[PDB]
Amino acid sequence: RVEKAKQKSAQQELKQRQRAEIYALNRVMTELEQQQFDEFCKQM
Amino acid sequence: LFHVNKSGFPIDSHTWERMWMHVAKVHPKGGEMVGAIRNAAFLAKPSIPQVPNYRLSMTIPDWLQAIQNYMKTLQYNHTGTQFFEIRKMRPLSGLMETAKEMTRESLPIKCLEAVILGIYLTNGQPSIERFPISFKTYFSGNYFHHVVLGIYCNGRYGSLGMSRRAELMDKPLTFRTLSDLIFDFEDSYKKYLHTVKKVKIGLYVPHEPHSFQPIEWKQLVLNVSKMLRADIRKELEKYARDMRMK
Ligand SMILES: *[C@@H](C(=O)N[C@@H](Cc1ccc(O)cc1)C(=O)O)[C@@H](O)C(=O)OCC
Repeated sequence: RVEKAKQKSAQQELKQRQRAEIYALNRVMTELEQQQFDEFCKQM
Repeated sequence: LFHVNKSGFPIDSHTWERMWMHVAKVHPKGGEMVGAIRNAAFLAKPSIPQVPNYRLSMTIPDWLQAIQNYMKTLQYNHTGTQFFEIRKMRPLSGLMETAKEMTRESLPIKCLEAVILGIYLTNGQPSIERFPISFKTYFSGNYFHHVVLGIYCNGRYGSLGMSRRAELMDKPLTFRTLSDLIFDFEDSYKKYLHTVKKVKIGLYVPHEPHSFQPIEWKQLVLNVSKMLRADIRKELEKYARDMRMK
């Protein structure tokens, strides 16, 4: 109903927070791999 | 090396803590990078991509593009922890349950996960034939294994997949022969300064919902280090002809 949509469960909130952390981490690790790739392309 | 989540979901504490311990080592900024994420008061919630749904106004190439776009939006997984365990000799029906879990969790994936997800999302179109294509390559002192999902339909070859490199995954359904597809991958690898060591072609993957046979990954294996391109072509074309005769 109205009330249930206002506030997710602790479990739902944790799952969403972990997914946000996974994507924040994937962004920085993708950038790091892209930098190392970009660097190597110029060093050849 | 990379870790695999062998705890399923919810991810257990050991697997979660190990994920962060690993990236603190790999990333130059170490614990500073990790703390900036783990201790953030607020993190942006990534949009959840909709699972592709076929519509009558799609051609087969359109549908393959929708599927590939979904996998691209999940993103290639550079976290160092593969989130979905794929035992590639498991019965297909069990791998399809894992593909369903990928669509529910909506997390980054790597190449093998993308093959399984690509099978799942094309099971509803029996005119699309799917078969794994594997490469062992050498780059900068180390060896790398990679798999993509080969596609055959109406006299053309293409592929679906995921890779950290843009040219090692999806290929349009415009290759007139299997060899032309394989050599496009080889030329892509060579532009990335990889050397191809082995090519493996699997069997067509059944579409039926509860198939209990494993995927066959290496019906044809080519060790290409001392093979001429003309001889690689002859073997691939003989094998492709056998695929199409059933
Ligand atoms: C298979 C996979 O993701 N393969 C990698 C292969 C690769 C390509 C290019 C470079 O430079 C390095 C490695 C990919 O396509 O990104 C996947 O399931 C896996 O985990 O393999 C580990 C290499």
